[PDB]
Parts: sequence; structure tokens; C-alpha cells
Amino acid sequence: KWWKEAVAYQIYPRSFMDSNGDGIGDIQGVISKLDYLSDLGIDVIWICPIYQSPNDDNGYDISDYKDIMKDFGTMEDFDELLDEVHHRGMKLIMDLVINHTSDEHPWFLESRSAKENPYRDYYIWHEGKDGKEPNNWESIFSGSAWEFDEKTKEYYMHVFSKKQPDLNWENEKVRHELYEMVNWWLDKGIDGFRVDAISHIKKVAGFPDLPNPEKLDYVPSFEGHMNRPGIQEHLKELKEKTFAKYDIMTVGQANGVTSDSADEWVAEDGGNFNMIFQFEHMGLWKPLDLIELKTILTNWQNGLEKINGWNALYLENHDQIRSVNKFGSTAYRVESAKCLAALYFLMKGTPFIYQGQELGMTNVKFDSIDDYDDVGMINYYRIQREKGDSHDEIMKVIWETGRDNSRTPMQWNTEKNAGFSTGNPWMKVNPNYVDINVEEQKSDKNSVLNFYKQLIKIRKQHDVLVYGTYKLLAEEDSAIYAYTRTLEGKTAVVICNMSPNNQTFEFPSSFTNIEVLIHNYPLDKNETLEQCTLHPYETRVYLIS
Ligand SMILES: OC[C@H]1O[C@H](O[C@H]2[C@H](O)[C@@H](O)[C@@H](O)O[C@@H]2CO)[C@H](O)[C@@H](O)[C@@H]1O
Ligand SMILES: [Ca+2]
Ligand SMILES: [Ca+2]
Ligand SMILES: [Ca+2]
Repeated sequence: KWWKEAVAYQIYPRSFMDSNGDGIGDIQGVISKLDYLSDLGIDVIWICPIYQSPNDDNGYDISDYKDIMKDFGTMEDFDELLDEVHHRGMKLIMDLVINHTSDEHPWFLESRSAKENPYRDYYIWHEGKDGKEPNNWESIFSGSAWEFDEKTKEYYMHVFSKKQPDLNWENEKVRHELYEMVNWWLDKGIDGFRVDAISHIKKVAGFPDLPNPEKLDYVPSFEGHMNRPGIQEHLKELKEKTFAKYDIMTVGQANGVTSDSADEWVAEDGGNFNMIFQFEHMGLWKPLDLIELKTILTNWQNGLEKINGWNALYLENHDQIRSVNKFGSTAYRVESAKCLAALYFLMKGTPFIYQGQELGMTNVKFDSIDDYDDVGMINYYRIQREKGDSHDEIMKVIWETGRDNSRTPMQWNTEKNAGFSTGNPWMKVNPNYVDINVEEQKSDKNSVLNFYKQLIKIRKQHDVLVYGTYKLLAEEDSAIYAYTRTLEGKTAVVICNMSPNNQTFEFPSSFTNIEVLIHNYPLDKNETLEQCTLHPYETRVYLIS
């Protein structure tokens, strides 16, 4: 229940704060900015992976689960971080990455060393078919999901990068070692986990070929490994052997789960996580189809209410483009950032803020493929270039859909590199840091940052915004997203003009008192309550007694 009332902040440590001038974020960097997060009102910090890693996938390829990434510091730095976080009245959850390891993990080095060895079946090996790969599956990062090993003359599976071989969850020995490792971390007093790629751990037995109607070189392979029947057996054991033994929060990153199939994932009774990151609102690729967004988020509000589940609320993370671009408007950057904030943050659930979201940071446009880092898009670039796509065509996809958009340095001030580093950043800063930065926003009472500060405050001060029942209003309005939160004798009315235009809206009325809790435009003297005249991306929250 503390996790129900919490607001969480997600840190991408490579790009949060560089404390020693090599252009790479680090743990002492995070420590140096804990004042910022405490003052924001954050309750829980989720930090992306900080473990030993070759960084083929920036931390999500782990070669030692019990050692800190050299770039980021030492275990002593981590211990200091956890101690400082805890003394500041915050909690910290770690990123648990156990679908796959680095190919430089000692388990895999042994596993690949000989066709027969005690670690061979820790991973997923198969001989080829017809002088090619074992099947036609595509990696999520493009190319084959199988990599040939010359020494042992077999392929190993990698859903993600070539340097991320999948662990074999059908091997009890593997599961036992993972559970020991998880509990080792929990014994240090961390407060839980965000659980990476967790819907991918069950593969269809025998890894059969997928249908290939369009005759591709490789077939997108989600139907072979995403949320496959049999997965719940593993996740139930994971919970029983680890999570259930501690008072922690868990949020599972669970692609392929829908609002009607979330029962075994988050139900109060028997659910394997406290909440999940669901993907249904993150694949709406013009004018945003607002009513489709209403349908999806409302499905999840109503769906989880029915099974006493709990939503994880979010619009941004290290895998997505920036939300002003995705859901708002660059023509109304500040206003749409605040509108989006009220919209997602005040539904029923635990809200997550991704670093820079609270500033209204936006997408970046680098001209050179050398300026990007994301293994996914770098692969995409090579493959599509060879197939004949022009540089421009490809960069368009990268600019408009690439997750590197969310990985540019956190924008602290207007000094060199926006104060992220004294050195040359591993990823270039967005040039708009001259306009968009923490220092500027602290002093402006109408900044995006101070709007988030207010959202956190009113959610904390009014129980109806935590435990109140959600109901969608004005479903057919293609511009206005409005909804209520109701708890006993209190009703909050959240009104969001999700359009770049002025709009009229009838107040969806029976109250003894009304109060405006938050608003991103100045209130108009002569405006009547009943006839809202809302400015582009205007949001208001009313509290009704
Ligand atoms: O650790 C690999 C990869 O996993 C997570 O994101 C995945 C997600 O789990 C999948 O469902 C899939 O569709 O693609 C995502 C990657 O694009 C991590 O969040 C991600 O950073 C990481 O690379
Ligand atoms: Ca550094
Ligand atoms: Ca089995
Ligand atoms: Ca008005």
C-alpha cells in the first residue's frame, strides 16, 4: 500500500549526471542530485541497470549480477547511494534482467566452450536446419534470433542483441541460481524491482517456424516467445522463491498482456507482480487518435478495478520517444507537457516520471548514424540500407520512433552540456537545453517542473486522487479527455483539452463546494463554470464535495 501511494521516478544513469568528466553518467552523479528528487516529492527511485556490462545494450547485457558497472562506480558507491536515498525518505528499486545475460557472462563463456559442459543448457542451443538457422525467427533488434557458434557448431538464441543470449528457464539449475541472486540483492535492503522483458522467458517448445506470408528473411517472432502459455508456472515460482519473502514493490515489464488478460499478472489475489508496465497505449503510430487512447487507458482502469489490480501509470521511459512528441505538440510544448502530465498522472495507479519528462524535454534530430547508439536502430539502419532504403528514409524512422530520443543527457542548466558533464557526452545533448533546463524551471512558478511538483502534492494531499474510482466522461469528444475520480464524498474532475486548439466544453456536473486544485492557464475572470472555454492543451482539475 505504500507502493500504491508512491510516485516513482525512473533514472537512466548513463545520462543522468556525470560526476567525473568522462561524458558518462555515474552513481556519484545520481547522489549529487538527490536533493532535486527529494524536493520534487518523489517516493521511489527506479534506476536502470547498473551492473557489470559490456554495454552492447547499455546495461541490459549483464556479465556479473553482483558487481557494479565500471563506468558507474563501485559497490561502495552503490551502498552510499542506497544509504543516502533511504536517509532522505525515499526508496530504491533495481532493474532485474533475467531473460538473458551478456555473452561475456561466465555462465555463457562456459556454456559456449564445448558442446557438452555443465552450463550448456543454461542457454538455448540448437543445431541449424538446411545449412541455415534452426528456425525463421527475427530478433527484436532485427536480423536472426540465432547466432552461430563456430566452435560447437550450433546456434544460440537471442531475442534481443547478439551479445544477449537468452537464459533457459526450462532448466531448474538456472532458475535456482537466479533466485539466489535475486534474494542476495533483496537481503541488502533494496525496495524491490522493475522486472525486465519478463514476458519473454517462456519459449514455444521446439521453437517452431512462424508463418511467413510476406516472405521475409526473418519473421517478427513475438508469437514464439512473448507471454506464451506456460510462463505463469515460472513467474509463480519466481514470486514464491524471492519476492513474496520481502516487503517490496515489483513492477513487471510485460509486453503482450492486455487489460482482459492481466489477472495472473497483477490481481491482488495471486498476481505475480504488484503492477506491470503494459504496452497497449505505446504503439499508436498525425492527429493522435484521442478516442483510441481513451478506450485503451479506460480498459485498464476498469479492467484492473474488477480484479483488484493496480496500474502502473506512465507515458515515457528509456524505450520510447518523448511524450510531447508522441502524445502532445511541439507547437505547444510547455502547455501540452502539463496537459499530458495531469492526464496520465491522475488516473488510478502508481505514476512513474521518466527523467526529463518533468521538464517537457523533446525529441532530438542528429544527422549522422554515428551520433546514435541504440543497437536496435543501428541494426535497422544497416539492414534497410542494404535493402535499398535511403539515408533520409531511415533517419526519419529513427527520428520519429527511436528510443535514443529519450537517452540524451538530462538538462540541468545552460552551462556546457547542460551541466550534465564537463567532458564529451556519450550521447550529444539536445541543443534545446538553452531553453529547456532544470535551473530555469525551478525559478518559474509556471514551469513544467513546478507543475509536476504540484501534481505530486495534490495527489498526496487528497486521498481521492490515489484510491478514487475512475470514470470516463465525454467519450465521443475527439478533443477533450475528461474523467472523474470518486471516493466517498469527494469527486475530482480532470479535464484535459488534448488538442492544439481552443475548445468549448460543458462542465460535466450536485456539489456543496468546488475548488480548483491545479490549472496550467491563468483563470479567466468572466468565464462561467458551466461553459468551459479551454485554451490549446489547457488542463484543469476541480475538487467537488
Ligand atoms: O533487455 C532487453 C530489452 O528489454 C526491455 O525492452 C524490451 C521489451 O521487454 C520487449 O517486450 C520488446 O518488445 O522490446 C523492448 C526493447 O525494445 C528493456 O526495457 C530494453 O531497454 C532492453 O533493451
Ligand atoms: Ca562519469
Ligand atoms: Ca518446463
Ligand atoms: Ca477561457
